[PDB]
Amino acid sequence: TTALVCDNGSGLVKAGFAGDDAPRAVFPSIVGRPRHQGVMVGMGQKDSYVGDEAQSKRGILTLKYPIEHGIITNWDDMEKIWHHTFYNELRVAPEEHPTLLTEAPLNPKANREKMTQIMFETFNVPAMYVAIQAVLSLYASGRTTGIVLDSGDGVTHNVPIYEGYALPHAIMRLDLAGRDLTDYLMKILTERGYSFVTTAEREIVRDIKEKLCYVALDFENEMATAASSSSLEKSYELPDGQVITIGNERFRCPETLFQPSFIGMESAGIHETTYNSIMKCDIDIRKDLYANNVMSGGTTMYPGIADRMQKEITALAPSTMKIKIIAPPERKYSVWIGGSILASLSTFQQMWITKQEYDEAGPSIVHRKCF
Amino acid sequence: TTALVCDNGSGLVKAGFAGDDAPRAVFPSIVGRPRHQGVMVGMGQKDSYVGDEAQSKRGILTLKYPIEHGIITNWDDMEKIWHHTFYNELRVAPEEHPTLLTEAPLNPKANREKMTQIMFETFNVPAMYVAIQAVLSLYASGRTTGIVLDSGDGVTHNVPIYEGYALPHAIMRLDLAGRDLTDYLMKILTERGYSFVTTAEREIVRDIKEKLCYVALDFENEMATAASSSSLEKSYELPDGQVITIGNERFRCPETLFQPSFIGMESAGIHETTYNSIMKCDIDIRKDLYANNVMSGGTTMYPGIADRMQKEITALAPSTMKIKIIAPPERKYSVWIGGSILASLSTFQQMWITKQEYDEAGPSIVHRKCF
Amino acid sequence: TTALVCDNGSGLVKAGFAGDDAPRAVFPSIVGRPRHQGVMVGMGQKDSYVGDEAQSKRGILTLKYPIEHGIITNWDDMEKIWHHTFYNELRVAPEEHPTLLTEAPLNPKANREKMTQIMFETFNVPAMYVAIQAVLSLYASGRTTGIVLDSGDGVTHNVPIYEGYALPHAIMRLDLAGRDLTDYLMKILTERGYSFVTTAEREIVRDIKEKLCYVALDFENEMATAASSSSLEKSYELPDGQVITIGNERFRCPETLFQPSFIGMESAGIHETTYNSIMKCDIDIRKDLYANNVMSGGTTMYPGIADRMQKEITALAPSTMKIKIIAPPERKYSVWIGGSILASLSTFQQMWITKQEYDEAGPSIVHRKCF
Amino acid sequence: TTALVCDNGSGLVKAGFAGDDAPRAVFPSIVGRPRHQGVMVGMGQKDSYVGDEAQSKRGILTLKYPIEHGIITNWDDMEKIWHHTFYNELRVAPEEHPTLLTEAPLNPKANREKMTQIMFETFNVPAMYVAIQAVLSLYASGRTTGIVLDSGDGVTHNVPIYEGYALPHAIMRLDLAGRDLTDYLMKILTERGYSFVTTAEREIVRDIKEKLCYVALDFENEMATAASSSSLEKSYELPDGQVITIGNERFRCPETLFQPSFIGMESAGIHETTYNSIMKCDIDIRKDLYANNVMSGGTTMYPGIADRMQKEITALAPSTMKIKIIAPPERKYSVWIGGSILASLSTFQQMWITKQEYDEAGPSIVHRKCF
Amino acid sequence: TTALVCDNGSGLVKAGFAGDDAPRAVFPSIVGRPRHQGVMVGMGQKDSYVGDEAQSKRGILTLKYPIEHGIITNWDDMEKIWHHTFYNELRVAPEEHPTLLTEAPLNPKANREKMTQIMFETFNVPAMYVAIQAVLSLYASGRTTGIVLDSGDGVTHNVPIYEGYALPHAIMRLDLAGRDLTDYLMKILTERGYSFVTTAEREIVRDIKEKLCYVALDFENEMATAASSSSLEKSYELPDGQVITIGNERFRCPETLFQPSFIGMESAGIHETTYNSIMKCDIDIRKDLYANNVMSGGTTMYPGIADRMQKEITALAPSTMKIKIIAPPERKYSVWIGGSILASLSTFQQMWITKQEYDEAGPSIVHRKCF
Amino acid sequence: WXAXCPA
Amino acid sequence: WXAXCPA
Amino acid sequence: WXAXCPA
Amino acid sequence: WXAXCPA
Amino acid sequence: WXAXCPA
Ligand SMILES: Nc1ncnc2c1ncn2[C@@H]1O[C@H](COP(=O)(O)OP(=O)(O)O)[C@@H](O)[C@H]1O
Ligand SMILES: Nc1ncnc2c1ncn2[C@@H]1O[C@H](COP(=O)(O)OP(=O)(O)O)[C@@H](O)[C@H]1O
Ligand SMILES: Nc1ncnc2c1ncn2[C@@H]1O[C@H](COP(=O)(O)OP(=O)(O)O)[C@@H](O)[C@H]1O
Ligand SMILES: Nc1ncnc2c1ncn2[C@@H]1O[C@H](COP(=O)(O)OP(=O)(O)O)[C@@H](O)[C@H]1O
Ligand SMILES: Nc1ncnc2c1ncn2[C@@H]1O[C@H](COP(=O)(O)OP(=O)(O)O)[C@@H](O)[C@H]1O
Ligand SMILES: [Mg+2]
Ligand SMILES: [Mg+2]
Ligand SMILES: [Mg+2]
Ligand SMILES: [Mg+2]
Ligand SMILES: [Mg+2]
Repeated sequence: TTALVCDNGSGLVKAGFAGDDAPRAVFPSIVGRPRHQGVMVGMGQKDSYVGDEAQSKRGILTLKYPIEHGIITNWDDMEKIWHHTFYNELRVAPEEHPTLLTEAPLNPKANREKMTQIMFETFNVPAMYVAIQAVLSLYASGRTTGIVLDSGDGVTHNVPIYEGYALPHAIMRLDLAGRDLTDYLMKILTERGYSFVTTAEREIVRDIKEKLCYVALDFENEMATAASSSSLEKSYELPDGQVITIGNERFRCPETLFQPSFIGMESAGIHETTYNSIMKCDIDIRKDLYANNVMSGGTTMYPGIADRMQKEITALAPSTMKIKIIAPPERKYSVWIGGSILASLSTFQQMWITKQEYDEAGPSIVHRKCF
Repeated sequence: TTALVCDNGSGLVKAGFAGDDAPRAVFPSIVGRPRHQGVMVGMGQKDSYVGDEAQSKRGILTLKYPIEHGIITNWDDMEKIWHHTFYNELRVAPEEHPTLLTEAPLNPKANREKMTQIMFETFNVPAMYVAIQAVLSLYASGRTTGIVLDSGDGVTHNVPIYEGYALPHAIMRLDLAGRDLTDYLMKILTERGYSFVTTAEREIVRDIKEKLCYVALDFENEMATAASSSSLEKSYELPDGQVITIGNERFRCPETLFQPSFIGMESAGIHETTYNSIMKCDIDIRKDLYANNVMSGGTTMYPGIADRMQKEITALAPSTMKIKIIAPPERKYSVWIGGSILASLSTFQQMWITKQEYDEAGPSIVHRKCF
Repeated sequence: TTALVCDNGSGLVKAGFAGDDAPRAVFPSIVGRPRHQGVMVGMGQKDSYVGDEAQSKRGILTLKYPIEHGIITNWDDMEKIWHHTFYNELRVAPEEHPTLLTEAPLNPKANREKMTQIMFETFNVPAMYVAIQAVLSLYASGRTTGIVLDSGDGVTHNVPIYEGYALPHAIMRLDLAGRDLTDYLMKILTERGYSFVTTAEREIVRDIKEKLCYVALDFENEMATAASSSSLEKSYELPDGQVITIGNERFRCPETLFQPSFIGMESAGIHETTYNSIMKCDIDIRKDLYANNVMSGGTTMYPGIADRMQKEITALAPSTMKIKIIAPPERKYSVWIGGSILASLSTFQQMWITKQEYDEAGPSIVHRKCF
Repeated sequence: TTALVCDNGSGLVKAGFAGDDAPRAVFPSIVGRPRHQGVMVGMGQKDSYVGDEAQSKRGILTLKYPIEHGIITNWDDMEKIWHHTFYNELRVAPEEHPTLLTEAPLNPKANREKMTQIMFETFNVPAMYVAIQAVLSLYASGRTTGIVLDSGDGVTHNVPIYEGYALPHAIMRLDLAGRDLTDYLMKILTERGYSFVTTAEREIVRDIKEKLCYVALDFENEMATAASSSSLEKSYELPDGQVITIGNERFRCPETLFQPSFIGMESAGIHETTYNSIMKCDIDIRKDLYANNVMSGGTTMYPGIADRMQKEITALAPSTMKIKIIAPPERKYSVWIGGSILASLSTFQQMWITKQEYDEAGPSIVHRKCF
Repeated sequence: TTALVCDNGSGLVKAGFAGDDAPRAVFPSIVGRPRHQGVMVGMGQKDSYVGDEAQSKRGILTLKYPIEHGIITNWDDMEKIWHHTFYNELRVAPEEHPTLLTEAPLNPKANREKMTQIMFETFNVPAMYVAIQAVLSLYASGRTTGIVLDSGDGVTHNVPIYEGYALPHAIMRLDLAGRDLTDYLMKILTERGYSFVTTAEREIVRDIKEKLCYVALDFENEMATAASSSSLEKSYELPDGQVITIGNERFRCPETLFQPSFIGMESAGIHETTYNSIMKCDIDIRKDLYANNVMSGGTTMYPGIADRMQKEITALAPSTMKIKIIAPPERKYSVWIGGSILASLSTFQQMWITKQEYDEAGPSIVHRKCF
Repeated sequence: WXAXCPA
Repeated sequence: WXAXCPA
Repeated sequence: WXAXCPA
Repeated sequence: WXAXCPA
Repeated sequence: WXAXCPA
């Protein structure tokens, strides 16, 4: 009846119905189980918690993320989350509506295949379709030409599109993402005597990151400033009422995106992979890509990250070239919005993979790209 | 038929039937034997007395407590007390009803095992179950989250529970309890020329304690007040008509709970073990525990002990944290009441350990915790 | 067949059969022998007289008391008295009945041992038992709790009993008794020109004492009254028709019990030994003892002695304590009556010491106290 | 000038000067007053006698002990004794020398306070200090670690000290002492027809006790031996030339220390309180205490008491533990000697309580313990 | 002159001079203060004890550990220990020699900074350097490639090194260590009626652990064995001569390292963190790390822990991979030895941080890593 | 004593 | 008595 | 208890 | 520590 | 992942 969109990205689940201007259900992709003691199976206890439930009671739960780097590692829990969505968050019967899923580019084929198996077995989804997150982001911007940097929690990727023609040869991917930034921050907080080691504590660190970190325009000078007595330090109140002070970690953390070597990776910085991706593309495209850098995803939510990238690319690119970073107020939901749009299109309709076809043709069908 | 509850704590026996809003039989856990002379075995004499009998005739009896620090030391006498209960106080046939017992946490395994042996041998209890006193107290409050400070005569213990999930790693225990407070008081009364040394005399001291002692809000200033001529002194009439005057002992006694060093112990004060227990727990729990401190047990009956603890924890805890001490009018019977409730629950029913199982599986079964 | 009781106290012999409500034979414990001249052994004369015989003819006899302070000093004469009882006063065969004897507490072991030897040798008593006089007195009152002041001619003693349990650590004894009061009176009568020095004359003094002496409530004021011209003086007619006048000796005599210093003794007064005995006992008994002071024995027969003691103890005891002096019309025979009761009890029966046992076990058996 | 030591214990006064190897004046703590008649106040008579004076003329005196169970009950007489010491026995001016007093632990505060008031009022003692008897005893032994059993006439006490650090939480006290043993003996001598009831007679009993009593190694077997005809009986000549024979009382008396139940007390035997005191102490001390049991005081002068205690503790203690009873030839004067030593120490000097301080700070100062 | 090494780890201090093949001074990092009573400040007492002094007299002391989890919490006491070392244990002047300190990885920066401040202020250390414990351990083995598991009392850590190049991105740390194992053991001994609660008692438990615990190869089967009657139980004699029996606690304790959930921690077992650390490292290193697992630290001293780990890793790692656990006889001193070696190296010399530099550059210098 | 025992 | 007092 | 404390 | 764990 | 990285 009404196609629905499920941006079940690696870390945060954003679901809703096509046509709506915002997701209806947004909650963490977390499954939590009782840590300290087994469950009183003959009494009023609960084996596991999902999303906000788990987050709320995380003090006694071990939290897991079914999805890692855009790859589903725990199918049992993944299934459970989808269940939770349909019956607790949206509270609709999944067999009544088409399902548009999202996926990071360059995954094991089995990832996609297994998802569709579930959707046509555990659930009885009429028809479904799996789309690339960056592509959808571009639809949300409404631009036909550009290059998209979608960087979520589990994965970062980069997809150039020119005049409505995807360029499936310069798609790049890093497993460097928000999850690693969280972990890194968590680690360096040790320097100030702040120890966070449990999974629940990790969750706290995530919150801190989201509220205090920002991207330094000039990292080295920012460090010098932080070294001197300054106003860069901020306070933060922990759940138990304690107050902590964050100093130069407020930018030493997000900086990692521009210098992956901080965590032992050979990857070029995101400003370099953007540039390089453009260099891999035909010289007659390059100019248009430079003026249309579209950022999306939660890790682009840091204050000043656009300005930093503006600067970084400017340096790498020709002096006569106009560099323009596009970074809409709603980057966080760009992909979901794109899905809403796409699902509502009249031409899109012909791409739905029906259960009928799945049963007839078989699993291989999920990799078709006729459009 | 009707499960019964026996809170045979170390010092006072509180028994009754589940469903009743109060214990039916409450009497001291005391066995007394003729002191001055052996028993005229061929004449109308009585070898031993139990509970109120012994207490009433204590002038010629040596009184003993079968239970010390929550551990049964004299099984012969323990057995005798249970006998007394069933046949003199409740006057029911024990083989007709399930028996819910209580126990302080962290006892020698043999304590529990031997009790159950007796219950399935000397008595023929259909089925039984041993529960932790603090846990039951929480049920009486009806709260699902909190930390319980149960402090009786022989033992003090502290058990945190979060949202119906026990946290069996931060259970703490002190052998510092009402028995020691009694002894201490008895000792310091020497300063005023009041000598109490016999067991019967000890019993008198206990009464005094219960009627005149209170918890000073500010011990040091309270001492200064007591040092000056004041109204703090109270009179008390001894059984033989003599009148004694109690001064600063009225608070130097219960103070020991906050300063165990008075009796040579390294233990932290009860306000510190409460705090520390909370610190041992996950940061996302802490807040809820702070707002739900549940006190129970006879040693929490002192006037103003809640206020004192309120103050003490407030100092230790963060300034933005709300500290709330819960201390219901019925703290004295909290555990028993909790037992009444639990025993009447429909899910609880499945946990009864039957004689059949005991005989088949053997003694090890008493440590199961399936729930 | 029918146990008999022989309260052969120091001074007066009271014998009878158990079950009777009063002694059958009461006569003085006196053996008299011709004073002025030896006996005409070949003619109708009599070597010695016993009891009433001796008393009747005392004018020509030297009278002796076999028993002094509860200790038999002259066994030959003691034996003779027992003979007199059985064959002249009761006129029964001693080998036909059990014999319950009485004895003051704290005697030389040999006293008891020798008596039993005689009873199982000179006589052939089937079985016998020696009991403490004060204890028996308590049985006569029928009370289970109290303290007994038994004060006879040769000895005064004090035994506390609580709820049927004797307290054999606070038994007190004075050799101050009726015999000394008699002697003292006899002495002070000298002041009025009344000389009594012979043994027969002593006997007369005894009678006077018993008829004219009373216990002053307030001795000092009583003296003042006596000093003034008053009605306190009484007349008394001596055996030979002479009339004597007794003044303040009517209370200066019995006063000695409250002030033993009159005759050179360090002993506390009887009101003080009563009090002190109670103080030696456990504080939880004291109250009950205060309300149950049982007096017995001939020296408690003085008019107003109960009132005097009431006053004296009241002063010593706490103001909130109720002091109650019990002093039945039959104090004189209390011990004997108690014996009657005890001997008739079905449980008592098992304590009889048989001749068989005496012969087998030997003399040491007389100190057993199995009951 | 030269500090003096006054071990005015309950029963015997031992005084002398610090530095001397023995007391200079030793005499009974007795005040005696004319018994039989008031004093001829206008003629050469004497109202009261003290110490040896009283003892020498005790036949006509009522003797009193100002001190009972280590508590001064008669201050007038106490004062008189101190007077007697300073002016008749030592014959020195008290205002010229510091005074070291001794005191049993756990007394009414007023006891100490009143003594010091007198010392700074009736007398003009420059400075003084009150020390615990057991502690001083340990100094006399010269050992730094041990547990001291000081048992005098009025009181018995037990104080553990470890490596120069007192352990003021395991100090125990019994009012069971030599005075009670004397009284008990006096009582049981009744069995052999030996009556001692006056105060002067009590004094005689004391002497007997000291010369004939000994501690049986195995009481029960010793009784069996005594029951058989044996050499245990000893003769003793009384002051008036009479000779008495003492049998099993020679050990039934001192036995009471190991079995307090003989006189109606609930107290554990001295071997049990020693053991228990050790059990109350930290496990890492226990071993050292076991090898250093120091006995002192006149009631430890009985022949074989050390051997008996050796045996008794051995049974109670672990089989691998070495039990060692220390019992020097001079136990009787151990406390006094300790005082001599302490008073002569250069560091001790700073603890003297001066009259100046008393007057300024007030009475409360006597409980200071800065050292 | 001769550089010295101070492995002041959290719990045990191991100091000596470089070039020696073993530490010169090894003693506990403990400061003890009089528990039961304040110090006699004017007499020969001692305010605090350090190391073996404290341990020896622990029965009367409250013992504290300045260092917790590798973080110095009590600087006053820490300072005192260093003092004790230099002047009582090594007895050398610290200003004469370079000081090589050790430190667990990932500490608050202030920990290190404060230590160096002290070393250049309280002491006048010419020059000093702080090195990571695991790194030094590797030098002791003399291997250039491997992964080190250093697990002491307060902290456990894991550092991979490849061909002389440290890999500072896979350094892992747990606060799970010997201290927790001690505490856990202490707790579970409760099951057999063995109560250890004081700090001194804790110390005893530590000893027990070190002598009786071993690592089960197959924990579950080991439990089954222990459940059956068996030879696993061992005896142990406590300081006071008592003997205790240890059963399955002999392996339920050290097992915690492989199952941290026993004490409520989310941490993976040490065999899993080892494995995971290797997985975090580059695939071309992995093989070499597998064949070079170096264990060090006192908690690796348990019998069979190497075999257990061998088994555990074998299961996790590929079947064609050779797993080799290196566990030299001297694991206990591995770090210290490594320090000896490093300090003696000619190239190392250039890394000493001089006081001059500290004063000039300032505190930040302590985090340099030029090498 | 005042309460308990005499002294 | 034998010692003390007569009896 | 058996070791430590009495009970 | 300051936050998390004690130290 | 199966080879390289975890997932
Ligand atoms: N305001 C913010 N600042 C920084 N990071 C953010 C912010 N909001 C969300 N994030 C991060 O974005 C990630 C989740 O956003 P999202 O892009 O929806 O993830 P995904 O698409 O992988 O589900 C997390 O890493 C989260 O911490
Ligand atoms: N009003 C009171 N004030 C102080 N203490 C009390 C009061 N009532 C009871 N107690 C003390 O409580 C203890 C017994 O209460 P309870 O908690 O039932 O003991 P238990 O649970 O160990 O049987 C005794 O130590 C007693 O003195
Ligand atoms: N009515 C009386 N008033 C005073 N004393 C009496 C009276 N009757 C008897 N007595 C005294 O009581 C004593 C004998 O009484 P009793 O108690 O039977 O003596 P015991 O029990 O020693 O044989 C004598 O001292 C006698 O004088
Ligand atoms: N040789 C002895 N045998 C038994 N008891 C003795 C001996 N010498 C003295 N005593 C007893 O010791 C007590 C007095 O000794 P002491 O210890 O000095 O008393 P205190 O210290 O109370 O003054 C008295 O009870 C006395 O009988
Ligand atoms: N033989 C042993 N068995 C088990 N544990 C041991 C042994 N020897 C020492 N330990 C433990 O090792 C720790 C101290 O060793 P160490 O590694 O030197 O500590 P640190 O390096 O933290 O100073 C303590 O936890 C101690 O109990
Ligand atoms: Mg995304
Ligand atoms: Mg309770
Ligand atoms: Mg009578
Ligand atoms: Mg003494
Ligand atoms: Mg180490």
